[PDB]
Amino acid sequence: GSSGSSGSGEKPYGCNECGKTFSQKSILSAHQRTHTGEKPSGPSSG
Ligand SMILES: [Zn+2]
Repeated sequence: GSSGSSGSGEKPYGCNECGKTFSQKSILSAHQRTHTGEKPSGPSSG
């Protein structure tokens, strides 16, 4: 049947880090670059 969960193919990428989506990685990767080094704003936990 499905033999693979593939939607339309608009935003196959996602920044789990925050929970966003992107059309292509090239764009996401960069968006994740800023994410790096997540400092504890409130609750000190990883
Ligand atoms: Zn993100």
